[PDB]
Amino acid sequence: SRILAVHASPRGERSQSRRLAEVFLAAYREAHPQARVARREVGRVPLPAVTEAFVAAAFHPQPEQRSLAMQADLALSDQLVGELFDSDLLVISTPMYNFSVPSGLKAWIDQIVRLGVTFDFVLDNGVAQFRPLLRGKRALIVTSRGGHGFGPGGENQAMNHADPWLRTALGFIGIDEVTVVAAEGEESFEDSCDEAEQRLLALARS
Amino acid sequence: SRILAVHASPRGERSQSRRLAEVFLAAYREAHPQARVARREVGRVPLPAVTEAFVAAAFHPQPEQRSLAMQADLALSDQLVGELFDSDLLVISTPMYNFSVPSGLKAWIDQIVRLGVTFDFVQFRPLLRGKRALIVTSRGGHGFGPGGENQAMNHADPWLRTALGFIGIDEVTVVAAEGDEAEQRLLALARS
Ligand SMILES: Cc1cc2nc3c(=O)[nH]c(=O)nc-3n(C[C@H](O)[C@H](O)[C@H](O)COP(=O)(O)O)c2cc1C
Ligand SMILES: Cc1cc2nc3c(=O)[nH]c(=O)nc-3n(C[C@H](O)[C@H](O)[C@H](O)COP(=O)(O)O)c2cc1C
Ligand SMILES: CN(C)c1ccc(/N=N/c2ccccc2C(=O)O)cc1
Ligand SMILES: CN(C)c1ccc(/N=N/c2ccccc2C(=O)O)cc1
Repeated sequence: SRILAVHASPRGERSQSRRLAEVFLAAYREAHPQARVARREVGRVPLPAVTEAFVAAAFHPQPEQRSLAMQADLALSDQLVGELFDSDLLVISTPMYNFSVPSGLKAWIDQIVRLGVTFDFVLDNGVAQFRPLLRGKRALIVTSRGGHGFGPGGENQAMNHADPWLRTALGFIGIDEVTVVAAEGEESFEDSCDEAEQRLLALARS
Repeated sequence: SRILAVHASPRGERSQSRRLAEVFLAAYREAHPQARVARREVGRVPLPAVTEAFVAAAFHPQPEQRSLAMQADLALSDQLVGELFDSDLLVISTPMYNFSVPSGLKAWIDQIVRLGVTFDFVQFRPLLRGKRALIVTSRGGHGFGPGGENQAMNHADPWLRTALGFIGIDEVTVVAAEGDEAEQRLLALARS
């Protein structure tokens, strides 16, 4: 299984979501030395937001008629989508920032949801029926939160617009086998982190 | 009232959410001739994402000791927060991008939720009071609103409610254009 690891925390050595994901990646590497791991940084590195030029190009009615300028507008996106297509397992590490994800990860999503590439649609009696184009891929979301109760059955579950939103977006392009490993209370914390780590080691084994 | 208008669409003239929000602002200006409007562009212009440097400064345990470099990391944030403090009514226009908001608006939120400034902790508590918000959003599809078929997929304006609520803005109205009803709804709102 070829892996694409997308890291979304701006923090490096101190990122818990990054560290936990790397725990999973190393463990996996251990069991599968031939396996390819690609890393895509969207936290410590800026990722362009969708511009009007991007929209005009990505939804151009006749795509092969895009100008060289237009293609250039889509070049990063093409690269980012290519990484996804080349992967069987997508691993996203992300903090919860203000009840969602860091803006860099939102930008990454916005680049890789592409008409005619990762999703499609068809016009049925006026309204669009959409169709995902990604097949045979899985996703693991490793997330870290400062507070508690954002998981299932949690007191604050309805406030969680981070990993549940990621599920929705990923599912839209065809990735609906998604596992979320969460550590809470990074400010019981060493416990939550230790549990996430054991969970990730088990997931890596299999 | 003093109004802060935050525009999140990357599109200019073609932006339906921008257009609708400006219909409201012009109408509101007519019912209140000495109103002041401040516009903050977060769609057509890049907003820096939160960096590790931002985190270290913003959550500094002794903020009065911040170095000049740290204050520089928070300079834009202070400006954005100031615009919010100086406003009575916040108007946010935004598209739904992949079941959330454009990344620029996420970045705006990440700049203006600030420890000791728009929220504090002892239990977190909001520090913004006396403000209202109007969210003008447009979507390509249908059924993302209340009682809607796809309401559970909507992490755009419902998420905005959560984040705004955290800092104290809990009087929020959403006007959505899916698929001239929105326009008329907004004209009526501007009259009150
Ligand atoms: C800008 C910012 C926003 C945050 N928002 C939340 C939040 O909404 N809910 C929460 O539980 N923790 C929040 N936190 C705390 C982080 O979720 C927590 O520190 C997390 O572990 C950061 O991920 P990282 O360790 O990979 O950098 C926030 C932290 C920052 C810097
Ligand atoms: C990158 C991108 C993502 C979009 N995602 C969604 C979506 O998830 N759901 C939806 O109903 N429409 C979606 N749309 C359609 C837009 O929501 C629609 O065109 C909207 O009116 C854009 O706002 P604006 O006119 O102010 O630019 C998307 C459009 C773009 C360009
Ligand atoms: C358990 N409840 C109700 C919570 C707990 C934590 C929370 N946000 N945390 C944060 C929010 C913004 C910035 C930094 C943090 C941070 O470092 O924690 C929101 C709601
Ligand atoms: C009927 N349901 C649930 C829907 C309707 C529309 C929809 N996404 N639209 C989009 C999604 C991503 C990118 C661009 C569009 C766009 O231009 O519309 C998703 C789900």
